Amino acid sequence: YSTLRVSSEHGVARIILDNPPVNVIGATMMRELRTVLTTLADDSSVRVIVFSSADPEFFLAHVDMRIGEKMDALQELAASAPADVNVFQAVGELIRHQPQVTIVKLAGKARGGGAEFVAAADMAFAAAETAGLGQIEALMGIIPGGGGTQYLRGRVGRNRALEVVLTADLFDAETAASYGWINRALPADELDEYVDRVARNIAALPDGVIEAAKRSLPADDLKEGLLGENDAWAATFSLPAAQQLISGGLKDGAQTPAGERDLEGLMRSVAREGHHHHHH
Amino acid sequence: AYSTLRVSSEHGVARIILDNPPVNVIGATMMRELRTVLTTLADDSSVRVIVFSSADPEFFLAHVDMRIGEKMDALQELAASAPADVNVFQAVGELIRHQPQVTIVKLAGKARGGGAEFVAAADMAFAAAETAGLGQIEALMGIIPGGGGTQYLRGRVGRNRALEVVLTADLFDAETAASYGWINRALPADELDEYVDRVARNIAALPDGVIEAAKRSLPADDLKEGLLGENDAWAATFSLPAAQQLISGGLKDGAQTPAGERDLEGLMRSVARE
Amino acid sequence: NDAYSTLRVSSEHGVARIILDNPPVNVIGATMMRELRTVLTTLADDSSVRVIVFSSADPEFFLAHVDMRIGEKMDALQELAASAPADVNVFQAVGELIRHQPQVTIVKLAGKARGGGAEFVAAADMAFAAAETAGLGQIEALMGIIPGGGGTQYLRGRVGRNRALEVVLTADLFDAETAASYGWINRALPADELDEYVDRVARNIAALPDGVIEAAKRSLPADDLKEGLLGENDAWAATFSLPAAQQLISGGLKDGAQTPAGERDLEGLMRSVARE
Repeated sequence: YSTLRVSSEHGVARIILDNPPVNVIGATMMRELRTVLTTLADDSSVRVIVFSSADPEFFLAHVDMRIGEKMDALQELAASAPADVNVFQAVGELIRHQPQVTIVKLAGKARGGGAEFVAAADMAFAAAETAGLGQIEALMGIIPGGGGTQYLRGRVGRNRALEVVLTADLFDAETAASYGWINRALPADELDEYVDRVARNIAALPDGVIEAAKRSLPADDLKEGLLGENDAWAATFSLPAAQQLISGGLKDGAQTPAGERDLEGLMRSVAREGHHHHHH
Repeated sequence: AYSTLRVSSEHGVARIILDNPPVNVIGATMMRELRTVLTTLADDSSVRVIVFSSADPEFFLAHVDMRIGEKMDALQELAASAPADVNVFQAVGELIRHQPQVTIVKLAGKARGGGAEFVAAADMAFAAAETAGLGQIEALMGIIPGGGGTQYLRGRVGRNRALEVVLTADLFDAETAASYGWINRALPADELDEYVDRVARNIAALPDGVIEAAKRSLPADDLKEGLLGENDAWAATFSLPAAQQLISGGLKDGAQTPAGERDLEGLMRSVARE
Repeated sequence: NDAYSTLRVSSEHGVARIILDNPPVNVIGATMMRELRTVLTTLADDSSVRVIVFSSADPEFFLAHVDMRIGEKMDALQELAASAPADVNVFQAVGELIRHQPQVTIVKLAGKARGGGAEFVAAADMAFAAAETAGLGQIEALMGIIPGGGGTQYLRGRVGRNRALEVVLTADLFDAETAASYGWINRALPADELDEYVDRVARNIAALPDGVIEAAKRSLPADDLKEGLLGENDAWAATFSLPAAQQLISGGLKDGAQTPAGERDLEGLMRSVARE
C-alpha cells in the first residue's frame, strides 16, 4: 500500500498511516483503507485494530483539497459507497461497522475528514500535550460532509457540535476528552504503552466476548442524520465561496507542513484576503 | 428603544444586553420585548450571531418575576400568542432555540430558574469561572422548571444529573456546569469577554450559507412530548398550596432584591422552615 | 435491626437509609436480591418516605459483584427469575427495580463496586463517590462474559457507546474522577466530605414541598431500555453458557475470589486465572 502499512500479530492489527507530506486523505488512501479494512473484517485471526500515524505532526490532515480535480477516481469510490451514505461518509461508516474493536492513537493534529476518522473509531486516546482535533470545513465555506456533524452530535451533543463546527477551532486533547469527542487524554510519553496495553488486553479476552459486547452495544442509528448532513453539505458547493477558498488555501500553502500547522489561521487570512475573478 | 434590553450590532454580531433593575427578573415586559427583538433580528441579513449579556453586575437573569401573576392580562396575551404545544414560559427558551442566527450567552453572574433555562436554550454558553452561577430554584418555590429547563437539562446533562440539578436546587458553579455539559465552557472572568468576542467575530465572518448548512445538519432537538409532559407536571405543582405560600413568603423576606437574590437558595429554604 | 440477612433499613424525617452488609466482601447473592426486592417494594408504597440512600457497612466494598456460586442453588434463583418483570432477566431486575422506584434514590459510593455492583450504582437516580477511595469496574469480560444486569445499557445511556465499549472491554477499575468525567456517576467528592454531602442532599430533597419529587420524576421519566436489555440478555446468556466462562469463574473462586484479599485487585486475579 502506498499510503499506509499494516501488520498483525497476537490478534492485533496495526494500521500506520503514512502519506507524505502531511497525511492528507486522498482518493488513493480512501481506496486502500477500504481494501485493508474489508480484508481484515474477514480475518478471524484479528480481534483489535489500532490506527496510528507515521507523520510526526499530523494524524490525518484533512481530505485532499485537489480531490475534485480527478472526478473519475472519486466516481469509482462513490460507486462502491453503501446506500444512503456519500463517498466521504463511507470512510467513517466503514470504521463504525468494523467487526474488530477499533482504537485510534492520536498524537498529532487531525482536521476535517481526519477528525471524522478519529471520532468514528470505537475508542480514541490522545496525547495531552500534542494532539489536536478540529472541523476545518466551515473555514473552507462548507460543513463536514463525512459524518462529522453526526458523530459530534452523538458524542458531544448538539450545543457543543455547533460550537466545534462553527468556531472551527483546533481543540486540544483535554477539551476534546471533557466534551466526549474522544475517550481520554493521556500524557504524550505514556500514550504508546497505554494503547498497546488496552489493545493487547482486549485481544486477550476469551473467544466471543468482543462479539457479544458489540452485539449488546450496536452502532448508532445515523441513517437520517447522515442524509441530512449530505444534503446540507452538497448545498454549500452550490455557492461560490467553497472553490474560491479551497483554491486560495492551496495557493497560500495548505497541504504543506507550515501551512497545516495553523490551518485555521491560514484559512481565515485567505477569507480576509478574498481573492476572486474579475471578468468585466 | 426597549425598556428591559439594549440592542446594537456591528460586523455581523448583534449584542442584546439584558437590563431590568433591580435584579434582572424576566417579567412580562421583557418577554414581549424579546419576542419583538428576536423576531426582527431573525430576518436581518446583516446579523449572523447574537450575543446575550447582562448589564447587572451580579445577575444575568434572576428568574421569572415572582409578581408576574399580579398582572395577569399582559401574561395572558403572551400565552394566547405562544406557539402550539408550548406554554408561555417555555416560549422564551423555544424562541431562542429556533433562532436562525447562532445564539451565544456570555454568563458572568448568577442565573436561576427561567434565567438558567434561557442560558441553556442558546446554541452556546460561555461562563466566568470565578463569578458565574446556574441553578434551578423552582423546587424551592414548590414547583419544577416550567420553561423547558427539565428537557434542556435532560438533553444536555442526562436524566441523572438533570434530577440532581432540579431536586437539589443548588447553585452550580461554572466549572461544574461545564463538566456536566449544562454550558459549553468555563473561562477565567478576565478572558471571557475576549473569548466570546473572538468566537462571535469568527462565526460572523464565515461565508454565506455556512451557518444555515450547519443548523440544517444539526436541527433543534425534538422536545414536543417532553415539553408537554413538563407543562402538565408544572401545572399540577403550581396548583397545590405550597407554591403561592412560598412565592409570597419569599417576596416578604426579600426575594427580588439584590440582598435576597445573593443566596436565594438559603432564603427559600428558610421561608419553608418558618 | 435483624429484619434481614444482608441489609439494615432505617427511616426518619422522609429519608430511608439502606445499609448493604453481607460479609466478607458484600457479594450480591440470591438472598440480597430477594431482600432488596422486598424492601424497595415496601418503601414504594410508603408515602412517608421521599428519599432512599444506599451505602455500605463494608469499608472496602460497596457491592463486590454477583455471587459466583449463585448457579449452584438453582431453586432460589428460579423463584427470583419466575417473578422478574417481563422482558427483564433476573439480574437486570435489580437495576430495573431501582430505576423505577418512586422515591429519589441516591448511592453513596466510598469503596469498590464491580459487575452487578457497578450496575446497581449506575441505576440509582444519583451517585456520589469518594475521590480517593471509590472504584467502578465491569469485571464481566475477564470472566468470559458481558454485563448481564443492565450495565451495558446503563453505560450506553450515561457515558455513550464509545466509552461503554471501553469500560466493558478493558474491564479496568475506574477511579471516581474518571467515572464522574465520563458521566457514569454524578460527582466525585473528597472522601472526608462525602458523608455530610450526601446527608445534606438527602435532607434537602426530603424537605421539598408535597408533589415536587413526583412532578420531577413525571417530567423526567425513566429511559426506555426495553430493546437494549433484551439484546444484552441474549449476548450475556450465550457467552455465560460456554465452558470457557465456567472455567474462569471456577478458577477465580479457587484463587481467592470473594475474599477480601482476592477482591482488592480482582482484575489482576482474573487475568492470572486466564493466563493459568
